[PDB]
Amino acid sequence: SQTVRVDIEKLDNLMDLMGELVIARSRILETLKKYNIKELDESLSHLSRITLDLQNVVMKIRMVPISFVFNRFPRMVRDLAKKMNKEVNFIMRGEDTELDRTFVEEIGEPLLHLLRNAIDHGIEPKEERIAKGKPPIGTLILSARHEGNNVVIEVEDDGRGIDKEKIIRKAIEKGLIDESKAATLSDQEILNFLFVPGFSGVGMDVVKNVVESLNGSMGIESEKDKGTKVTIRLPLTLAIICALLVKVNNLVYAIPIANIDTILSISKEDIQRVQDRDVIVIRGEVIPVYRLWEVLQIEHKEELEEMEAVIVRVGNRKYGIVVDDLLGQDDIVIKSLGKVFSEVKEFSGAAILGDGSIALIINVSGIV
Amino acid sequence: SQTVRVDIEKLDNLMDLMGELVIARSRILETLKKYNIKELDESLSHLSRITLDLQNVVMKIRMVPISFVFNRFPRMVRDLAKKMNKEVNFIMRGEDTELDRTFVEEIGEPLLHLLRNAIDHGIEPKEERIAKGKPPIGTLILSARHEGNNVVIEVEDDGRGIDKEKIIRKAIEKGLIDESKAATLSDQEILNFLFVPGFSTKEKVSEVSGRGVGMDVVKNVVESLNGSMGIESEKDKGTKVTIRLPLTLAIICALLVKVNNLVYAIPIANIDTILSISKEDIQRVQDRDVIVIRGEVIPVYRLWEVLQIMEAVIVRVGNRKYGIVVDDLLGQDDIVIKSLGKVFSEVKEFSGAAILGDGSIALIINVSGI
Ligand SMILES: [Hg+2]
Ligand SMILES: [Hg+2]
Repeated sequence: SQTVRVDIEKLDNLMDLMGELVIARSRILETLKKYNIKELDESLSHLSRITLDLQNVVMKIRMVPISFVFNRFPRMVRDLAKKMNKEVNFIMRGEDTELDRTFVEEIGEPLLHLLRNAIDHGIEPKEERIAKGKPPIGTLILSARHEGNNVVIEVEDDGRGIDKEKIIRKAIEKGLIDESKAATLSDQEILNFLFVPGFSGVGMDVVKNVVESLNGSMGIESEKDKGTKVTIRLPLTLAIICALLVKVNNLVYAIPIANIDTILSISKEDIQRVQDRDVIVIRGEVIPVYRLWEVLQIEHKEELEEMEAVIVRVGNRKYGIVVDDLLGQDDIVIKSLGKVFSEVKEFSGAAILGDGSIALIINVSGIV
Repeated sequence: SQTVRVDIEKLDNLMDLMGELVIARSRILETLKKYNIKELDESLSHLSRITLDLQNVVMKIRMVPISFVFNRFPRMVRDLAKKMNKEVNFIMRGEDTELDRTFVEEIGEPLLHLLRNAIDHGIEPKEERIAKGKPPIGTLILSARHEGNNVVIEVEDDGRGIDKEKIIRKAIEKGLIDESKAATLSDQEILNFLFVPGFSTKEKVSEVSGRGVGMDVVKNVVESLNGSMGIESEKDKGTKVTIRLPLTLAIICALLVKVNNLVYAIPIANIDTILSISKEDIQRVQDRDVIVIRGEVIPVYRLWEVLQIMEAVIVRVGNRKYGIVVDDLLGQDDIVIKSLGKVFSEVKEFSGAAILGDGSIALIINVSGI
């Protein structure tokens, strides 16, 4: 039995292609469910059979059980526990959950930081433990599982929580928070502060950096004196999302339909500048407009008296993206270029359109 | 980001699956065209683009530069030039041309034969060259390139080439032709007498050491890879032998037949008719077994007898029209031919094998080899 040296790029093409295939299949299947010709069904079923089996084989080439990374943790946790004179009940779940070989080497250290973090500022000393009337032995859980097109990983504990007020008063000092906008902030955007470089040595920002370079996402959930639950979501296979194709200076960009609110057709008189940015008011609501070409360091090419503004949506605050044209909707395959786009504020990645072409994905959050 | 070592067992599934996808695409398109469907043209065009792109990257992976086999030739040619007391100007081109890994191991020996052949009986001794007014030093070119889903390897001469009249003369003595009559067939047609086993030397395939390999054997190897061989020569000008090798999958329609519970495939291209028959219809004349169809006495062979342990698959090879007896037919099927090399090379009965939808191996029968 032999093996062959295969370039990592080739395995990436296979991945993209498979994702493309998933979409092609699905579409041809949907555009002809009405016809009820037995000969046709049997051909469709064959296509799907081969398509599904093809995806399987690519997965086998790329997948690996998360055991690889998980296995070394109990001992490390056992030892981190000794140094900090505190006993902990460590529990791992779904160690057999499979993920991309690429992830094993990289997710290892970020996961350790979360476990260590839990053992320091999570689980409290036996003194506090008893004062709050919580069990003497603390609980630390590392979970792994599949959900949709994501390899989900969570680290849970019954520590001291986070105390959101600690973050508010601490954030009011340096930059961002004023004070009256803090009392109007969502509960997740305070736990999100935890990622800003100036807070809380390694931090917590560096962990999210890694998970993002892998095209994954990180989340925090905590309750004062109850515990903390940090979630990491990793792509299982490539991500397929519906997007709005937009044209600017003849180039095509994609805006995730998920973030889109409604599309306007604003004019020049319709714009009014207030200090640093331009804005439009819609039903008494102030929405800051941004010309995509100004954001991408590009040039003007005939200012159309009637412009089109894709009004986007961030958690609680919304904006507007003025573009040249609106090509239409499209199901697209997001490429594994995490390392590449994680450094760019303007884009969140590159996608593969049905066309067969590549379009950058406008990163709405990075344009505020 | 370097590389990753993948099991060939998985990479082989990709080869088989990609075959099925192509076939699965044509199947669906055909059935669509039958019942007349039109709205599915864009999504279908995408599928085909993807299908095509998948095939390429899947092939590309197994590929490697021909420079793997080419690089060892200069020294070998320099050495073969020494033994024959003759200097040669050897030139290689397109060493960077890629082809399937399978071919590297197999194409090596066949190409050495052509090089040696050229250096030996092709380029004349220096005295002769100055007498014919050709540059004293002989030239030999070994080149490769891509010419539309094929790797074209060429070995070219400056030598004496070969005289068509000298071969016709021998083709006369032993069977092949008339004193002149049939000889009026195109120059290319008359060069293939070099691909006949009995030509040039003696026959044992094991007997290479002490006599030679034989031009016919080179053709067989390149064909077992599903390639094609061609020759071109001009008296006292030179010789150019071309070898073509497929860059993609070869899909042919074949008749699946069963013998002793094993499945064999007979290329539909040959079969002219299929009819059910019984033991009593097989009349044994000389040593041969035959059947009578509308009064035509037709030669017949029991497949389990040709190999080693009823339906009559009448085929047509050139002039020959004979039948192949089997236990039962398992209908038609589009199959993908797989590369092996020195495997089915010596076996005349087979021209290779194909993989079936269910994952079972199906030996493809060589009609002309019976
Ligand atoms: Hg869509
Ligand atoms: Hg067929």
